[PDB]
Amino acid sequence: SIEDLLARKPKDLDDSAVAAFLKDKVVLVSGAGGTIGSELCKQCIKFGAKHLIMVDHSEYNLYKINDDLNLYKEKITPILLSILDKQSLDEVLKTYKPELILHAAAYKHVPLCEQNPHSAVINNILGTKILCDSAKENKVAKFVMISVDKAVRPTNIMGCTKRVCELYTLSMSDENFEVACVRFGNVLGSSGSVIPKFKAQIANNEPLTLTHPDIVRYFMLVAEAVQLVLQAGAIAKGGELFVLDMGKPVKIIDLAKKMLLLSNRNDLEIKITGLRKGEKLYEELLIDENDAKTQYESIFVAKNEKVDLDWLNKEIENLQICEDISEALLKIVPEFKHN
Amino acid sequence: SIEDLLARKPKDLDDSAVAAFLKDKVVLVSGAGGTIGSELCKQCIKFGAKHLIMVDHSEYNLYKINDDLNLYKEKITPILLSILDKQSLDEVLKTYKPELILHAAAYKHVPLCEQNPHSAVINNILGTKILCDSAKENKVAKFVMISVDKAVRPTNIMGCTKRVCELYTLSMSDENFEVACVRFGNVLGSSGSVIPKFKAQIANNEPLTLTHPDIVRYFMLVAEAVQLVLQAGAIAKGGELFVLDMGKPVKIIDLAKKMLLLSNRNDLEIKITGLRKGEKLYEELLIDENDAKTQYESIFVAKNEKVDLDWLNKEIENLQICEDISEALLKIVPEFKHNK
Ligand SMILES: NC(=O)c1ccc[n+]([C@@H]2O[C@H](COP(=O)([O-])OP(=O)(O)OC[C@H]3O[C@@H](n4cnc5c(N)ncnc54)[C@H](O)[C@@H]3O)[C@@H](O)[C@H]2O)c1
Ligand SMILES: NC(=O)c1ccc[n+]([C@@H]2O[C@H](COP(=O)([O-])OP(=O)(O)OC[C@H]3O[C@@H](n4cnc5c(N)ncnc54)[C@H](O)[C@@H]3O)[C@@H](O)[C@H]2O)c1
Ligand SMILES: O=c1ccn([C@@H]2O[C@H](COP(=O)(O)OP(=O)(O)O)[C@@H](O)[C@H]2O)c(=O)[nH]1
Ligand SMILES: O=c1ccn([C@@H]2O[C@H](COP(=O)(O)OP(=O)(O)O)[C@@H](O)[C@H]2O)c(=O)[nH]1
Ligand code: NA
Ligand code: NA
Ligand code: NA
Ligand code: NA
Ligand code: NA
Ligand code: NA
Ligand code: NA
Ligand code: NA
Repeated sequence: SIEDLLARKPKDLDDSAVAAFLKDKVVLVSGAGGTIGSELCKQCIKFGAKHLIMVDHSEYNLYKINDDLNLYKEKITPILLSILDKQSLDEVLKTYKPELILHAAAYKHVPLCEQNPHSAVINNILGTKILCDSAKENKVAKFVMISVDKAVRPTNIMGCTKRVCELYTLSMSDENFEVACVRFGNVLGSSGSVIPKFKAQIANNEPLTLTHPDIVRYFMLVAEAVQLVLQAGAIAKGGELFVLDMGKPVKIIDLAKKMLLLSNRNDLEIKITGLRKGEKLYEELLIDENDAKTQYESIFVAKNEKVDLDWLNKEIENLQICEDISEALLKIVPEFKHN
Repeated sequence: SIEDLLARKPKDLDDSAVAAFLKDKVVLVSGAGGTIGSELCKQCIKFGAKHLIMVDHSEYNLYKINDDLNLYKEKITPILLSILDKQSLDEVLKTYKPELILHAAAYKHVPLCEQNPHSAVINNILGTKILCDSAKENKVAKFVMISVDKAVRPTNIMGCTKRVCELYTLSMSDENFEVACVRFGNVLGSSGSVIPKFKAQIANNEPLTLTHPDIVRYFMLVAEAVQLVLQAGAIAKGGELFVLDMGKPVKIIDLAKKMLLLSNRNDLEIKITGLRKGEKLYEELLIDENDAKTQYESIFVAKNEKVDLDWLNKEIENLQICEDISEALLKIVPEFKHNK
């Protein structure tokens, strides 16, 4: 498959380290039924968690991960809930008392977040704030947030919201509440992504729609990225911003041409449709020459400074009442260059 | 195919009636990316709506229906929003001023709603209240809610919530804000349903899991159910509880055996796993002998009495904080017999 070709095959996967980290923990995964969340759930079971609390607001996604894990039904609890509902979330944390939260709930589609910037702010930034605050209040030991390469020097609403989430969570970290954020690039074949789009175009005898002939993305298999996130979480002492080594990036045109070749449909045209609002031709390379190494060659630690939460809480209030979200985000993330 | 075999093929589908109802309207569909919602969206485009506002809190679902309708992108607006967010929802209604709301957003899985009764209450009852209240305040002309056979003499939290939603919306109907609810039974191949589960078990060489050898459901194709919902909305004058003729029910064991035969499997067993909490062996037959006929042989009107909205609103406030949801629902819906 195209997925096989573009896998990272990291040499530094470490099952026993992840097992030592997760063994007999109560773990709560937000966005449990999503592309990333579902793989986190599966690896929590694989690596010995005692009790998995699966939180998702999408009933089909929750249904599906719970069904996928039916052999482990006695050790999993499906919680149908938005992380925006602080009272209910608080009751869940009090009831089950997780020691680890893995936070993979967010809105991610760049065009939809450009079209719905208030909902992006609410779901991503406020959702993160509510979940992180409830975690810290309820004495959750460790909190790992999934982040993304689009958070680095962002040019779109989505990526900027994730950068605010990084600032918030990392600035919450202290001696009793250890926070890590892990940035990585595209996961092969995630929900609503380019590979399934191109497969559907081919199955329907449609030209492939390519945004720009030069566009590239970095890719990893979901199982690779997730296990590396868990390795990073295991070694985290709190306050770390981790970045994953994605390998070489992939030109999307080469992806398109390879899928046409694999399907034997080279009679199909590749049609160029144009770069979309806020879209980058090349996402930022994650690992900086001054980032710190870890014991895993695939995981580095990027610099981050805490911000004053009295400031950031005020600005988060502002984002909820302001007439121009793009301008309000720029006040928090001065490197935001909204395309 | 199995869906072909179980299609209702109603004789009284009326394309020109639906077109007359929908042409040049601004229509908002809640749950627009869902099984029912997505078909509503597709039919709104087919039958001539001017502008479709698609509201869904699930980003993938919204993405998918917006993508499916890409040839019509200039007349559709994807709104990534929970209907529980009243302030944002009011802004949408004030901005776009839909004339018709088709309400297909809910949680429907009986087992998950048994496990998460508070979220079933909030998403179904409070969501419906917020959307219905906003619609009436924003002078939406007509509001059509999707309901279900499980709302009749309910035995599970899900079905009981939908019953409360019927009571609320119908009690809000007046001379200026016309409400209809439409009950129907199972849609063939819906999200997370038995046919996809059986298909996946067969494709992965697993025994089929059957809850009980005698269990039956009523089935219709999604396009048939949705067109009849729209025909019902079209003829509604406000306050109607409509029910669809589903035809004969289907034993799930016969469904299982037919799926095995369609794939020439004689290697797979059917394993009986048991009736789940709140589950009925036979959902209620929707058409009562005293229901009123309409001009469509597939659509009838059931009796329903308005309730006092000041009382029902107090009950809804209580449902949000109470410890005893099953008991609280029974106080609102006296015919609720919770199969615990
Ligand atoms: N897919 C990728 O390629 C990729 C790569 C790197 C990082 N990420 C990041 O990981 C995160 C998730 O991505 P994904 O691909 O799994 O997306 P997804 O949409 O498949 O999964 C997210 C899950 O979170 C749930 N959810 C969203 N908002 C919620 C809320 N308020 N409460 C409860 N549940 C909620 C969704 O229903 C869904 O099941 C995003 O921030 C994304 O940017 C994704
Ligand atoms: N599927 C069937 O067989 C069937 C038959 C008859 C009636 N119904 C009823 O129709 C309704 C929808 O069923 P379905 O099969 O389409 O389910 P579904 O889960 O496929 O679709 C529901 C949609 O509503 C969305 N949604 C849910 N809560 C929301 C909220 N708060 N705000 C915005 N969006 C929200 C979901 O994301 C989803 O896309 C349910 O009440 C169900 O009982 C279903
Ligand atoms: O129909 C499509 C969809 C996506 N893309 C490109 O494929 C890459 C991956 O897009 P996807 O939606 O998978 O993920 P994103 O990088 O936006 O998170 C991006 O460079 C897109 O511009 C494309 O060329 N055609
Ligand atoms: O694995 C399954 C799932 C469902 N069912 C039965 O199939 C019918 C339809 O179930 P579905 O989940 O499709 O819809 P529901 O009727 O619960 O809305 C019901 O009688 C279920 O008990 C079954 O026998 N095995
Ligand atoms: Na090891
Ligand atoms: Na999967
Ligand atoms: Na399975
Ligand atoms: Na369980
Ligand atoms: Na401070
Ligand atoms: Na006609
Ligand atoms: Na579909
Ligand atoms: Na559009």
